[PDB]
Amino acid sequence: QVQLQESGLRLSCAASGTIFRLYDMGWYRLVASITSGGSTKYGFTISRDNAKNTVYLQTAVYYCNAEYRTGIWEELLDGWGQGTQV
Amino acid sequence: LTSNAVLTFIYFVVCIIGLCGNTLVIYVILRYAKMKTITNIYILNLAIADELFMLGLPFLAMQVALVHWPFGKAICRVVMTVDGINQFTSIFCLTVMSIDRYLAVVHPIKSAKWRRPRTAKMITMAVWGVSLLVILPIMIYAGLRSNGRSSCTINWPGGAWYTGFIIYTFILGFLVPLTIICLCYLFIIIKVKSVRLLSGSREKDRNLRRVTRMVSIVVAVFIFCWLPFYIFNVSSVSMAISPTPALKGMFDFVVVLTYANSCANPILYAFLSDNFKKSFQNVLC
Repeated sequence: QVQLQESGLRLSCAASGTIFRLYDMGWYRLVASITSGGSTKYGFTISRDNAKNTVYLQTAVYYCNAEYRTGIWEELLDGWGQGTQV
Repeated sequence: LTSNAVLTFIYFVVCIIGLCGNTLVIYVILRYAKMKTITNIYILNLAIADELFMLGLPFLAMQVALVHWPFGKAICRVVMTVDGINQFTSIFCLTVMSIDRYLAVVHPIKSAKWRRPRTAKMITMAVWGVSLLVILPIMIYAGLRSNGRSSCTINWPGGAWYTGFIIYTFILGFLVPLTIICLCYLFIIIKVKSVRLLSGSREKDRNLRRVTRMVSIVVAVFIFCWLPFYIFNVSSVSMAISPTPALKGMFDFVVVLTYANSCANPILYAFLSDNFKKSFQNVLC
């Protein structure tokens, strides 16, 4: 249901579709993760802009991962993304 | 005459549908062991009330078919008692279900003691006892009024008693339960909207989110079916309205609208649930 697009050092992941809310997001090789309330946890620097649902991070493949609900009475789901080359 | 014939056909259709649905629900809850939970007790008691009303309705269908009431006074007493049970116990059961959902969703840690199969039966008995205490007056004053015709009605010792009865029912039947229900759900919504996981696992979260939505939809259907009746009663009491031929069709319409609700509830449990649908299929097929 959700769609995740990655760009490109500077890495950026953006989400679009039919979504209700967005919970913690992350970058996997777990390399980065940011809870919906800024509570980052590494193991670079990671930032998140919740106005546009975007996550930035500043060799191998790197994937993006998000968690979401499509409604208020629905189940928690998580969406993966494509790959990128460093 | 056409009006009497169509209102009799509608009464009999409603009676058959409701009897089948509620008998199936009661049987399924009592027979199987997977279907014994805390909410199904309240669902069972609601079904029992609707079954009693469905056993009573054919006499009212008869009375509206032929304008006479030929069955006596001992039957009149029982049909008035059942109509009161239908008006009051159903809302009391919905109120207890809503309070239970509030306790289950918002306070899972502290309220673990008040949710045990031994404590629900006491609350159901208290519901029935309070409902009977509220019904007592119409049980006392029910009787037969002679128009050649006779009718099953309530002969108030008077008028002022009618205007008192309208307010007594509007206050104990619509306002006080709806305020409590509205507060429970206003608090439930904020909690769901803010939390990420309700109970620590995705399965428990998913089940909670299904049951709460089912209960909310049942309550909304009840409100939808019972609002015009009270609007009409309070409007007729407040302002002086001289009876016209148009004042009978509206009353008959709103009354049969109220009666339809009992039939509606056993249909929702099939779409909005999965255990009930599985059990209905396993039994019928």
